[PDB]
Amino acid sequence: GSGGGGGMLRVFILYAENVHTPDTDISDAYCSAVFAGVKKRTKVIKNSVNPVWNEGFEWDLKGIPLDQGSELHVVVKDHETMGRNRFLGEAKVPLREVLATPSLSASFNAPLLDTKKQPTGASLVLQVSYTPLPGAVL
Repeated sequence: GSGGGGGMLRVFILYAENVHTPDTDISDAYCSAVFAGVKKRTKVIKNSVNPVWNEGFEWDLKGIPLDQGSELHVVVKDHETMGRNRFLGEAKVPLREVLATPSLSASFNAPLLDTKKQPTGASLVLQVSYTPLPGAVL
């Protein structure tokens, strides 16, 4: 919905896979995440002492209220604001869970399986946390 807001969205991918197919060239699966249409990433201009290509993605819920029907999309496709359509198992995080818990923070496991590459030990762990700026009970 829409109305009041004021929040800081925090997402930590902790380093995913299936980002690039070639070793020299690249692939269209760049480490980037998108909440409601805003796909952003980190510049990581400093030395790569970090194995994480994602670093983490933050959004502001200043004018956009963190909803029950809002979804987090990571790498899968260019971007997706509204799901609704039953996905097979793509990395589409249900933000409702963060609001459901008084912790306002949750972890999820969403690895990039080609199709039938279901997790058998390796899984991507993305965390979602909704930090209210004014401390509103949305």
